[PDB]
Parts: sequence; structure tokens; C-alpha cells
Amino acid sequence: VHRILNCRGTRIHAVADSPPDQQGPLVVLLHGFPESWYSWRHQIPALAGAGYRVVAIDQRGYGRSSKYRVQKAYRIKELVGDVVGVLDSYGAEQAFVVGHDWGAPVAWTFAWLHPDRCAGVVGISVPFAGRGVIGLPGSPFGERRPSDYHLELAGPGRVWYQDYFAVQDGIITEIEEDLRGWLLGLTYTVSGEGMMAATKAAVSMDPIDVIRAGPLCMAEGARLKDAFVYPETMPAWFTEADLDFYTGEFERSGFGGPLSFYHNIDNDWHDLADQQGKPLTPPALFIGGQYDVGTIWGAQAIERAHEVMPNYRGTHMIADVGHWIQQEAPEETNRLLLDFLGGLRP
Amino acid sequence: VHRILNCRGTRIHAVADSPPDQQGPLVVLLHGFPESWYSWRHQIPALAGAGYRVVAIDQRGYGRSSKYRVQKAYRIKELVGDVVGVLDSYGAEQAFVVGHDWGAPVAWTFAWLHPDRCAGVVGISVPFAGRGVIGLPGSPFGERRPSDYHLELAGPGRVWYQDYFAVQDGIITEIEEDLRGWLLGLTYTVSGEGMMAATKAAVSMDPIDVIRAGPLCMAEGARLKDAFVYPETMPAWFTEADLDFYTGEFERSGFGGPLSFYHNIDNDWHDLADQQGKPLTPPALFIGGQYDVGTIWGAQAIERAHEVMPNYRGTHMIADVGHWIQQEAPEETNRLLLDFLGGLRP
Repeated sequence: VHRILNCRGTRIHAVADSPPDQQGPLVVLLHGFPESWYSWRHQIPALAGAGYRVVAIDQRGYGRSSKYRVQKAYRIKELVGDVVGVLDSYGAEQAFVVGHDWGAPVAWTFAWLHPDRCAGVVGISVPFAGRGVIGLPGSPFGERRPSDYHLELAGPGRVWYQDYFAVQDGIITEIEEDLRGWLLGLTYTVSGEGMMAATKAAVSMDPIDVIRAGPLCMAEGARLKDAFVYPETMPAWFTEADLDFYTGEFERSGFGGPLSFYHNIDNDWHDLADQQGKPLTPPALFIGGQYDVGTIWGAQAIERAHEVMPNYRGTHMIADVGHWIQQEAPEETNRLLLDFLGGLRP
Repeated sequence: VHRILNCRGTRIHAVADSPPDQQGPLVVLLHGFPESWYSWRHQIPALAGAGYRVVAIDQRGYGRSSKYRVQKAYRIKELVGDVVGVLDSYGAEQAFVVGHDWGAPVAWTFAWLHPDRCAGVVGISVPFAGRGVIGLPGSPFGERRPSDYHLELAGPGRVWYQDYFAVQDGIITEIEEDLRGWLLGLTYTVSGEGMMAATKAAVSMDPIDVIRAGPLCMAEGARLKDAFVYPETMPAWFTEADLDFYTGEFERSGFGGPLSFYHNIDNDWHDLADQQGKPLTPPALFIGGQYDVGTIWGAQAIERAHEVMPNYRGTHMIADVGHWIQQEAPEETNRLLLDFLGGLRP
């Protein structure tokens, strides 16, 4: 189950599963922020049962994988290089790569830069955004600079959460005061039930300005934790045992490495200029969430999927669920993945 | 056994043990670099059996305790403030504090700044060095600036390991390539058997220049790992199960927080100027190691112990053991601690 891979000097921890014959196409699962290989707990058994060799890693800076302090260790191409190291560890020429949240940009970019090593790519929550890394209502494919675009058009005297994350000072401070409660807050808030309830509190305008006056949008000097919402009772899809797992991983790893991902966005947008225009050629698929903020912000990037991905095999919207897509709708997600992989050849 | 304390916003994890009545003087154990509460595994049961409430914490940046990225979170007074939070969690007016390696400066400084909360202090490996934090053959009490004093007088075109550690770039890179082997290397190298063997390779000069041409002294552009020595077989005091524990803690925590300790030395020396002169008044004790580099470098600070500590209850030298003092000589160390605590009143 547990494996330690050496990806050209970087220790990458992973949880594997496959048919007893130890044969089948390789499927790599990339988790996002602030998650773990554990986020794919409902897919691993399904994919392995369908005949695939499934590998769910802890990205660098997470769980039991290498923890770097320097910022350059968390640039998109380093993340991508880790995925390449995974395939190399399994001696696999190609592999299906599935990424969620931050895992998606890495999976998308992995397919963009290494189409020869990719049999298919699936981004969950966050649609392909080219050099944009993360598509937003204003810039679906990174038309403008990430940082500055955040500043203006995102809040008068407010702060874009991503830029807050990138600071890695106050964000960490508000987390450590009570890490377990922070995880619960951030989870329930951008979840389905949490979003439906936040909307139910209607008491409809332009989406581009809905971000402001939103949770991920805070007033300068405040704390992102200030806008969280906690459930009266632990949702059925995210129990106490799940929260205890995640809590245990992060009280050991911290958020330093994870937050450096956000800190390098501008740097990623930079590193990916020499790719704009070039299409993403592997067969691609996007799974979005009705109430997921990732799906909503990349709405413009999704309408133009075929414009950037010739082998785009389609968009799939899961209703009533929020950001934690593969956990909130484990079986719907499994069906979609099994269909996509099923109709493709390794 | 395991406890999670809230030290004024900082999560401090600890392993406790005490008489069933849950009464007895409080004894706080502070580990060093790159260690864990686990380093005191042989003392915990002994101290608890002698009637003491023993608390062995993971310092911030370690194990399951809060992980900060900003450098100021790792300044001496922050570390000291954590110890104060520990006593406060147990509602203890006073406590005996025992620290090893990096744990010693924190214990010494804790006694220096909060004599009213300290019933006694014991530094192991690293003798009290005042604003010096870590006493060296040249500067026993921080007479000169730490950083610059490192540069000159420590190697022509060489590098002082502490300044290397402080960089937190290449040091971490050489660690992550193979973390488990790095721990073994660093451990065996500065251990007793490792030092005796390194000396046995005689084929005696001034100590102040023995540092150079030494393990902790590397040539610019090289890697500290380049000078390590590995054992043919795991020493009897540091087995594979021990190495597996430590390996597991650090592959999860990383070395970022830990190395920030070294990075802040100059800053500590600065923060502690307003203390020079003032004596350390709690009853104090130092346990050194014949082959321990900490004991050797602070040789000048130990000869002048009574000059800075009026209640200095004595120096104790354990022979044949190296730097990992309480693990290499668990019972000798227990006797010394039990004698010191035994003759004092909580």
C-alpha cells in the first residue's frame, strides 16, 4: 500500500493499489490544498478493482513527501517533474493523470508539457487555464499577470485570499492557533452544504464581483478564518475520523510547503509563457461542481475548452456538491473516471 | 501519554508520564537538533518512577508541534515562551527544566529570564553561554558577534556548518535526497563510537583549530553530508527501530523549522544583550560528554560556570560517549538527574 519513491532527489510518498497480477494501466492521483492522498480514498479501491494500477501521492511539501523551504522548489515544473518521477518509478511509458484543485494545474501542465507520457488527463474542480494556472472570471487563461490582476478587480480595500496565502505569515499564524478547527472551517465553508446554506441566506448579480463580498475575499488586516462557517454537525461525507486524519497530517507537515504553491503562481504564469498557443493534446476531461468555486471561477475557461484542447472529451457537472468534489460525490466521480479511462487505451 | 497544549496560540505536542496520583514536581524535557520527545525515551519512565510529573515536548517546528515559516517564530524568546506555556498548561508555578543540544540554550535562557518559574535547570551537551547561546572555543559567552565570528576563525575557504544550516537551501536539498541515511550519517559521525573511530584514525593540536579540518567544517560549495561516516552495523544504543522513528517524524515535518533555530543565532545574541552581566540564579547543572562536540566547544564556558551561575551545582563528565548523551548513556544520565532533582525542593 505505502511506497517511497525517489523522484530525482525528491522523496515522494504514495499509497498504491492494483490487481494481484500487478498489471494494468497506471493511474496517478494528484490531490490539492489542503489535502492528502487520503482525499482519493473512495477512488483507489474502485480504480484498482476496474483493473488499473492506482498511485495516489502526497505532493512535495505534503504528508510524508520531501519538505522544502525555498520557494523555487514549489514551482509548477517542479511539481510536474515529480509526476514524471512517479511514472519512471513504475517504469510506465504513459499514465492517466487525475488532479483535483492544485492537483489539476499540475495534471493539466503535465499533459501540456509531456503529452508523450500522458494517456489522458482529468482535471477536477479547476479547469485547464494555460499559463493562468488557475482560471478566474476575469482571466480564464492567464491573459494578464496573476498578482496584479488579483489586487485590482477583487476588492477595494480587500485582499485576494491567494495573495494572503502567499504571504505565509499571518495565514499560518491564524491556522496554528487551532489547526483542526481551521480545517473544519475551510472545508465546510466551500463545501456544497456550506455553499447552499450561504446562498440560502439570500436574506443574483454579476459573478465577477461575487468574489468580493465572498469568503475567499477579506478586508485588509483581517483574517481569512474570520469568514468561515462551521456546521452544527459533521457532514455525512466529511466525518470526525476524516478530519482527524487530515489534522494529523498537517500538524506534522505544517502549511509552509503547501502555501508556497500559491506564492509561486505569478512565477508559474511566467514559466508558462513559452507554452501559450500550443494546444494540450492528450485526451482531456473536466469534472466540475455546481457549487464549487473552482468550477465557477473557471467558467470562462470551460466554455472555451475545445479551443485549447483538441481531444477534449467533455465537461461534466456534478450538482449539489461543492469544492471537495471526489469526496462529496465519490460514486458519481468514480463512474465518470471509469467511463473516461474505459473508453481510452493505455 | 500524548497531550496537545495551547501555548498562547502555539500548539505544542508532548508525551507525559507521572505517578498515578498525578502529583509530584513538574519536569520539562527539551530535545535538540534533529531530535524529538523520543530522545528522552529512557528518562521518562525513570523520572516518573521517582515521583515526578515528566513532560517531554516537541519544540515548535518539530514532530506534531506548530510549524512556522517566518524566521522570527524561531527566536530564543519564542522557544522560551513555549516552555512557559507548558508550565502554565499544568498550572505549575515552578518546574525543573532539562534541555539537550538546542534544548539546553532554551532551558538555560528560560532559567535566566524566568528564575521565578524555575526550580532548577540542567543543560546537557551545551553549557550555558549567556547571549552567546552556544559557547565556542573562541567565544564562550558570546563576546563577539556569532555570524562574523563564524566566518573568520573557522576555515580559510571553508564554511561553518551552522551558517550552512541557516541558509536552509542546500542543506535541506542534501537531506531530502536520502533523509534516513542523512540521519544515520549525522548521528554516527558525532556519536561516541564515531568520534573514537575518527580519532583512532590518528594515522594532538590546538582545539580552536581542530574545528577546521573537522566534520562540522566544510569547504565552500561542498555538502556537509560529504564528511559523514556510516557504521558497519547499527550501534547498540541507536537501533533501526530508533532510526525508523526519527525518520518518520522528519519525513513528515521536514527540517525547515528546526534549521531556523540556527538561522536566528545572530538574532538571539542580539536579543540577549540586555541580559549580559545578570547572573543565572536557579540551581544549575551541566552534563557533558567526553567526545561530545558541544561539551568540547563550550570548554571555556564550563571552566567559568560559577562566574555566571551562583547556584552552579556542578559539572558532570560522562566518558566514552559522544553528542547524543542521554541516549548513549541513559542510566548514567538518569542517576545524575535523579541526584540533582533529589537534593532540590520543588
